[PDB]
Amino acid sequence: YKIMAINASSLKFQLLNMPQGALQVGHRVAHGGERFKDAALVDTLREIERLAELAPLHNPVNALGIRLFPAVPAVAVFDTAFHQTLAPEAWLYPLPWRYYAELGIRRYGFHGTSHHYVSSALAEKLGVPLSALRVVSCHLGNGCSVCAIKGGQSVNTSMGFTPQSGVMMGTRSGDIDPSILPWLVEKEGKSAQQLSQLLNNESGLLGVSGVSSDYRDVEQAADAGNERAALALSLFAERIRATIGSYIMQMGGLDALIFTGGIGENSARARAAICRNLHFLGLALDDEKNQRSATFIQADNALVKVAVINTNEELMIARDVMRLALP
Amino acid sequence: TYKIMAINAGSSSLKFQLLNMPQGALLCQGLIERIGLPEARFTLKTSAQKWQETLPIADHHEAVTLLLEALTGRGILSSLQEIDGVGHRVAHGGERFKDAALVCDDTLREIERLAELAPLHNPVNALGIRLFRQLLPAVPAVAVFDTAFHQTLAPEAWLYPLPWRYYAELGIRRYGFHGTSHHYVSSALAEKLGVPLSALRVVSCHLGNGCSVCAIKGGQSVNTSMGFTPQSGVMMGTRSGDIDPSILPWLVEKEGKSAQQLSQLLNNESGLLGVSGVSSDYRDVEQAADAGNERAALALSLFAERIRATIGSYIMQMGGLDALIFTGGIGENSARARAAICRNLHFLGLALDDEKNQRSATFIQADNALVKVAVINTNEELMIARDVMRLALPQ
Ligand SMILES: Nc1ncnc2c1ncn2[C@@H]1O[C@H](COP(=O)(O)OP(=O)(O)NP(=O)(O)O)[C@@H](O)[C@H]1O
Ligand SMILES: Nc1ncnc2c1ncn2[C@@H]1O[C@H](COP(=O)(O)OP(=O)(O)NP(=O)(O)O)[C@@H](O)[C@H]1O
Ligand code: NA
Ligand code: NA
Ligand code: NA
Ligand code: NA
Ligand code: NA
Ligand code: NA
Ligand code: NA
Ligand code: NA
Ligand code: NA
Ligand code: NA
Ligand code: NA
Ligand code: NA
Ligand code: NA
Ligand code: NA
Repeated sequence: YKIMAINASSLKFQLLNMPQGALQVGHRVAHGGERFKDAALVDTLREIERLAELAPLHNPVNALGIRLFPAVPAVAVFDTAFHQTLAPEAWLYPLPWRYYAELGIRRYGFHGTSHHYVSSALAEKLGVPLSALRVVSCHLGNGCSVCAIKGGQSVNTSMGFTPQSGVMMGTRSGDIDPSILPWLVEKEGKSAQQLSQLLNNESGLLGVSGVSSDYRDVEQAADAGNERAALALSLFAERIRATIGSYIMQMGGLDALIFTGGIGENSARARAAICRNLHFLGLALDDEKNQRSATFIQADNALVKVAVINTNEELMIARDVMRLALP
Repeated sequence: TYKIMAINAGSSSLKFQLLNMPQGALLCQGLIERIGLPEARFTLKTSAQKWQETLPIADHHEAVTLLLEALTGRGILSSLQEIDGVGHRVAHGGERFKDAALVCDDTLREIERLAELAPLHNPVNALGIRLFRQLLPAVPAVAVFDTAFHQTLAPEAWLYPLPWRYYAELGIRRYGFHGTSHHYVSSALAEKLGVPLSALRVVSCHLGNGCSVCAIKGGQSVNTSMGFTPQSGVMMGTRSGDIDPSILPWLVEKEGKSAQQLSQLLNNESGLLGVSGVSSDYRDVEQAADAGNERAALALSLFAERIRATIGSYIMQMGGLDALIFTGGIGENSARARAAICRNLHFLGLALDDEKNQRSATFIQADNALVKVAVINTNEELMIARDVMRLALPQ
């Protein structure tokens, strides 16, 4: 009836009146590898901390948070689990096979909790089974990812081996020509970590704009005439548009596009730039609705629903300790 | 009727074609290979005959000399004056060259300046231009750049989301390659269709050992899959294409790969060869798969998905699609790959005609389809000769 959501130099918490969702136990785990295709009742501790081998600075913090927290069932909820329905063609990188079979390098995806939440939130609003829709959902925040949901399963998503890749984000470059990296090492003697910092901490909106990691900040610099900030927002939109384009291709069409996250739920600019000239899909926004961020913002003529859904990952975590620990 | 020669000088290669212009008739073609190395071979073919001689070819200066004396000694040319212009393929023109250039003194220094970015090719490409200008002083020469075609891309398409300094100080951006090929089949499509290219939204798929896809809208490249170097974009023969950049620091921090080994992992050990473990030739991977090799079959399916994904990006960029072009050794011949690539595109009115695709006909789309799907043999030497005759013989 009353469950709590833990997210471990930090310890976010939130207790909810379940199942009404009323309100600042289940445990957010950053990487479940391939072992956890779903949220797991908690031995589970020891294969959580083992996969720390691929989520070093997040996995053991979360699994020690599970230990600190008796007689209360705990469910571990893995940001990666939603994406374990991807086929090999979606998660195998064209590297030498041994890099996957002996080192576990493959696309994994993250934000799986939020994508799962908002996609079925969307289905409930339309009154149809999620499996009846072809959905692209964009979680757009400090981190950003796109996700393609078809027949109720995630079939692709933009973050790869680590949460650094995919679309452009606040400080993460997203995907870039990989051959840039051996060039940077041989021209600026960048160490493995400096490269890693370059990609994770000074790229994206921050590196392009020179102003800020924050969309709202960059958007003010660009309206006051800053050219690098204006370009930044443009490239931001384009990265996400190209990714959406891949996923529509993969699914053979599109029934609904979902925006969420700090930018997705609030930025009328981001959403209008991202949806520009898509009449060939039957997608168009309505200015008035887009502007007040109504739940559905598509034009009445439009064939593709466009939804602005606020993601609530603690409430989604709640609904899983209720399902696997007190059924 | 002019006699134009197209030249492509590799690090140890010297490919060449002699064309009768402006018809396009091929008089002779050939390759000098293993230059400097032992095993140096010279092959020369015309319509009728073929000549091949293993013999010591020291430097490129000696490859060019055997080429010129063979043209007269095989009765191909009556004299070397008969040659009206030489066009040279050049790997990387950076931002300086938006088009093919008549070879100046300035053109050649500007080309060696860009060696910074195409180190294994640009220096030797310029070597070819110099040797020919010495050995054929009277003949005009034109540089044709693999990037030039993509110089019509906008910032939001060639800027990588790195710190600005990385572009404004080290020139790191998407350049794109295969310009000459995409240019050529773009424009061939518009001829064979009787429409002007300004009127079409085209996606062009050069699928060979290297593979790239290119979005042409209103007559211009507006995006292309290869970025900073020809390693990136879709999956290829032994090139990985685009992967997660964070894999690279991981592998350096974990396996200790130098900058050079990362380049070889990405360029020579990945792709079709990396995934199938079989080979880098699409045909040999395909034989392996139909024999039951699951990795080979996986490799052919990943290859198709990576190309579908890029097409998807560019179709969205242009607001639709009017024609899809398949070229290169795989695009031109593999009805299977074209089929796997075009499946379930009813959302764009795109559908293939099986009988036409099996024959590799010129248009393979289905009868009720809204999108034209063309199978066009790329012909970069022809594209080069046309640029030589545009800029070196304006009459
Ligand atoms: N009203 C707004 N208008 C525009 N952008 C906004 C607005 N509010 C927040 N943002 C942006 O969205 C970000 C907040 O995203 P948020 O979803 O809270 O991130 P997060 O979930 O805490 N971290 P992550 O899970 O990695 O995305 C801010 O840093 C701003 O860039
Ligand atoms: N009949 C065929 N069916 C399928 N694949 C084929 C066929 N013939 C050739 N290929 C493939 O075509 C590939 C390369 O063709 P080609 O385009 O000539 O290479 P290339 O021009 O030397 N390098 P590049 O132009 O950069 O792609 C080979 O690696 C084969 O896998
Ligand atoms: Na679905
Ligand atoms: Na992403
Ligand atoms: Na990106
Ligand atoms: Na499809
Ligand atoms: Na050359
Ligand atoms: Na450009
Ligand atoms: Na270019
Ligand atoms: Na390219
Ligand atoms: Na070009
Ligand atoms: Na162009
Ligand atoms: Na490519
Ligand atoms: Na790739
Ligand atoms: Na568009
Ligand atoms: Na379809």
